[PDB]
Amino acid sequence: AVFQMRNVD
Amino acid sequence: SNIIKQLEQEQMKQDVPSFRPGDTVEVKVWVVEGSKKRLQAFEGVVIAIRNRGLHSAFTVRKISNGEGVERVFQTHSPVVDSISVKRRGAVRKAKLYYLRERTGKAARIKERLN
Amino acid sequence: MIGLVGKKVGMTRIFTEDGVSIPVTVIEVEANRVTQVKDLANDGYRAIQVTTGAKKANRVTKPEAGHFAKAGVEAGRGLWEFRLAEGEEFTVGQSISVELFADVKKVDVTGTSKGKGFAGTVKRWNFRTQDATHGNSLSHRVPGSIGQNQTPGKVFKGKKMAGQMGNERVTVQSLDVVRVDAERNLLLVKGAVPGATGSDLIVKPAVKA
Amino acid sequence: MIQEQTMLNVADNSGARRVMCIKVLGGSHRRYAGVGDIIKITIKEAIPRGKVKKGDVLKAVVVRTKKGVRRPDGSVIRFDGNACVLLNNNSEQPIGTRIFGPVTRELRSEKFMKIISLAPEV
Amino acid sequence: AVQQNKPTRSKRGMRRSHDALTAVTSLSVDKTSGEKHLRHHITADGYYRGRKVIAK
Amino acid sequence: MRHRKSGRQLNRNSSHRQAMFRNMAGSLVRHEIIKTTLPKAKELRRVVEPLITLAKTDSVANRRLAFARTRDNEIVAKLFNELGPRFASRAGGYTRILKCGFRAGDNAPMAYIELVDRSE
RNA sequence: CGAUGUCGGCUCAUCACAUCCUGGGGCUGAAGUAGGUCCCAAGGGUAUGGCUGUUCGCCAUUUAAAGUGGUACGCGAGCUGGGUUUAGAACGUCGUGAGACAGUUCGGUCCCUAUCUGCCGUGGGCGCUGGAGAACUGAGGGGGGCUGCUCCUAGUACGAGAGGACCGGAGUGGACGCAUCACUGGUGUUCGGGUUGUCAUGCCAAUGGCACUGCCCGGUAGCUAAAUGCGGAAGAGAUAAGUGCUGAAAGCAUCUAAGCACGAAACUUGCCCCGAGAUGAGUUCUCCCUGACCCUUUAAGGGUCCUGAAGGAACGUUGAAGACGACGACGUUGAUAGGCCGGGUGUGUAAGCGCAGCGAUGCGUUGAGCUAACCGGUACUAAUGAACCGUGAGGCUUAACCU
RNA sequence: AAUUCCUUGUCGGGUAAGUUCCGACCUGCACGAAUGGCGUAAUGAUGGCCAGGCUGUCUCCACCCGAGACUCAGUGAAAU
RNA sequence: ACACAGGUGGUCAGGUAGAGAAUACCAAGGCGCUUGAGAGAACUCGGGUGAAGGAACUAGGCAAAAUGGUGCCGUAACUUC
RNA sequence: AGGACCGAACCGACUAAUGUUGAAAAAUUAGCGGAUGACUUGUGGCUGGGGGUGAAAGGCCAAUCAAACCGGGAGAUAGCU
Ligand SMILES: CC[C@H]1OC(=O)[C@H](C)[C@@H](O[C@H]2C[C@@](C)(OC)[C@@H](O)[C@H](C)O2)[C@H](C)[C@@H](O[C@@H]2O[C@H](C)C[C@H](N(C)C)[C@H]2O)[C@](C)(O)C[C@@H](C)C(=O)[C@H](C)[C@@H](O)[C@]1(C)O
Repeated sequence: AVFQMRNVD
Repeated sequence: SNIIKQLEQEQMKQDVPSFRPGDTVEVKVWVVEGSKKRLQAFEGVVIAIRNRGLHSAFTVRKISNGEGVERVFQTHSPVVDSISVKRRGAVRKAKLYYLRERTGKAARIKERLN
Repeated sequence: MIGLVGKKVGMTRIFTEDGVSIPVTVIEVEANRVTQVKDLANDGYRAIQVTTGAKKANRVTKPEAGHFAKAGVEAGRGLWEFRLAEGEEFTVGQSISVELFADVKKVDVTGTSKGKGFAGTVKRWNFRTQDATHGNSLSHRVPGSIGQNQTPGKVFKGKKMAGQMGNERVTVQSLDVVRVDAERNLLLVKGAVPGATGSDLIVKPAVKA
Repeated sequence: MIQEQTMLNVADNSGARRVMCIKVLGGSHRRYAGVGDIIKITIKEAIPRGKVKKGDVLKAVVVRTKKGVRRPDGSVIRFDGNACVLLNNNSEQPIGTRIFGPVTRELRSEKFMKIISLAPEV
Repeated sequence: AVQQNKPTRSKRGMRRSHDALTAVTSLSVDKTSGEKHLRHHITADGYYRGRKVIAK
Repeated sequence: MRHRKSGRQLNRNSSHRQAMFRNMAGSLVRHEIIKTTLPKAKELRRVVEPLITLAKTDSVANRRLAFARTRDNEIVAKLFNELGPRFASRAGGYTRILKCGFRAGDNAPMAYIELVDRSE
């Protein structure tokens, strides 16, 4: 599945 | 067990008339008025009998001045006095909670007449 | 003064002339007998050991049966100790009765609480349940947080948590007494008392004023 | 068993019709109230010629509860619906000249004597 | 929810210490046939407390 | 926490308990002896025996009250007409438990159950 | 930066005192009531809502008061995803433009079965120096510690009036904790009845299956609060701030330097629970065991035969005890469980028959039938006689006794 | 104001109390007429607000019915 | 990648109730789904009911609850009628 | 008569729970939208990688798309770990 998303802290 | 039941039966009164649920039944009630202990009447159709030996008690609804007023009474309590049956009657199902919603003409009960 | 062993029979009520209904719990109390008198000499402190009831003659162990034999009397179902009031001086084998409760006025009723078994934090410490909805998942009656972070970094000792409930010694204080029927060995203490029906009890005079 | 945000029928000819228990007076972190405990209430509805108008807020005493009032014998006097008399906010005493319905015996407490003086039942 | 390190075989064995089985050692001779059988259990031949039952 | 409760859920819904015991009770009657798991047999003892107590006295109504249970005319026919009188004066103890080792299929506690007489 | 999840809310807290309330005082521009300010004191307690994602804040109304902070601005291997903080889009503004804006708006997957430490519980093993059954002593540790209102004193002290106590006593609530089912109620898919559609029992009649327990109306035991009993203390010990007595240094003065007396919800006890693995393993009571020969490195040595006791365990029936263990009770000289008999309780007029009616239905039989988990009795059944574990007098040294 | 920084603009309505909502004022940081302005019946798994009914969403959880968790037997992993 | 709660076009259309191929119970016919036996703790999942209050919960009436059929009476602002 | 209404098949996937090393590399359950049409679907062709197609999300083009996959230049380069 791994997915994606992002890490905008 | 037996020690309990023997203790309970001794306090029980032996002068309680039988009555079918749904019958109109006056319930005299002794009460303090801040001084004098005047008795007061409380007539009303029974809706829920609950026999539990010495712990036995019965609800008595009374539709007065608008909204009705239910009042439970212990069978063996000192506070209660005479329990005369002012009106013979009969209904199926000993419980009568459904009458709580019913009002006016819906509150009718036919006489047992036997 | 000294307490006496009792036995719960079942909660009832005693009607009064004023019409007030006061709940009571029936507690049979067969007369106690002093199997042995503890003292500062041989035992290092003054006290009395007592027993009541009728244990089966076959099931009693010999090591116990000889301990009852020293008293010269048939074995009870169990054994219980009571501290002396210092001014008291009881002979061994004396048949202490329920009549002593005629003047006690108020008494504590020691007993073992009902076994609730293993239980969650909610049943045991009355913790409120979390949200039943609003996106909630796998969390309702759960304790949730139980600590801080790196500081301590350990759960505190004595922390309120889910576990065994009931089945332990307890004593409600200053219960009122009503009737003292020596003829039936009755002890009608006011209100509810700890313990399952038929369970052993230990009634003592209240320390409270 | 009155609590916060609870609608109540008016128990007297104060001209109010429907009310609501915004707050429960008498002690910290208090929840339930009833029997005869004081509760400040907003007036959500009133008849046009009544002494009170809509949106008014004042203390009022409960007179009836669905839960009913308990008695030492174990008997309880349940009622079909909740009701309350509108006491003056400044110094008790009912505003209405007539309290409808059977007030309970527990009201017997000096200050409530004016209320129980009316309504012949109980 | 997972080990940070690998446990010693000793630590595993201490965990295995309670896993040991215990023989019931409750066998009893039949009153009649005399064959051994578990207490409060009928014999494979169907005898029980010396009376004949089952017979299968 | 149970406390003074009786009977056992036996990992089954009550609708199934109203049927499986209903059939097994007849199965115990048809052969006067059956093999079953012990806890289930202890449940069965409270099932079959009352039917026998109902069978102690013949009447038109009791045949139908028996008919409401077991749902087999062949079983109730054995009732009253045969099983009824045979116990006679005896009160209770209509059947007995006899454990017979553990089942090979999953170490299940097997236990035979049977009538006091057995005459077939 | 070969990853330390980032505001708030929910839940759960713990510590500090620069103390919000309660307590003890000083001073007052402190009459009293009620305040100002400062010292001592962390035992306990220390709001619900409306708006906003908000902490905060304002407002409405309580309260004896609605403390200030630390704890990764506590707490996402506990929860929430509204905020912020991706990928869609639009408005305002900026740029020729793609785009951008701690500008705004709508929408947007929150993973992990506990190895160790820690904690809440519950056992196995061993030791405590012969073994075993109970009663324990309490070193130590935890829990509990809140407070209004009203009355008496007293409409007295005080004060012009108005108002209105200090000390002490009595009663009754709010919040919290524990226990309980007797009442008042809830649950009660294992109890009874009503009724819908359909199937089945050959059919009339009567029942059962299924449809969320078909939909319900009730309702035993049990559990449980919303229901009802109790709990905070009093007392004592030593103190903090404080009030002093005597009294010099310093002819006086001074609570202190010698000495002496008072003094708080804090401290030590009292109150409740755990508790001798308290290895510093303690006491007391009671019970059981009083046989014959070799070997070896000759001793707290290794074995054989004869013996197997108290008691325990295992098994079975089990329990208002229980996740599993454990714990309580019962096991044929016997009520442990089931059944059974009687009773109670719930359901409220069974089935069948007869009568009345064209009929659906009603009446009589009849408060009848059916009754789970209740209560009192009953050995009908199931708990078999045994065997198993555990032994055969229990170290050395010293002292006190055996009159 | 899907646009307003100041800002929770001010006033009025709704509520016991309304940084949201409705109406209006215009002091429009930085609306505007086919990069369309304004209005609009009907339509909408659209945004915001109010109310009736309804309710365990909550005050506060309580009990019961099933599936796991637990024990026994058979087979037998995982990240690390 | 599996003896996998997924995906796969057309044709055949019983009885009763019902508007119906909805849905419930059944015929013909096919199945009880390849681990079970127990115990009746928390906690979790799928459900039932709950006294008093009825949105006081919450970012938000989220989720549950509730409304539900046919015949008839009757039905506003507004409108492109 | 209708890109008309309610509502199955069929198609679509708005909310919420469960699931998150699942039964399933996006499902199930309880509700939902469309359902005579700009409908859905069977069968067989057409558009081939800076190209295709797109009621436009830079989505999709065999579970991968701000430039598919396979082989080759290629042991590309890397001042970096
Ligand atoms: C289905 C199972 C998946 O889990 C999730 O969906 C949860 C819900 C994600 O959080 C989702 C949702 C969210 C909001 O986290 C909750 C977001 O922050 C991240 C980026 O993705 C996880 C756990 C993320 O980790 C997060 O990575 C962050 C960069 C740091 C964070 N850590 C420091 C604490 C860590 O938890 C991240 C990146 O997906 C993990 C990597 C390794 C994966 O891609 C793995 C293969 C995932 O497919 C998964 C774990 O199998």
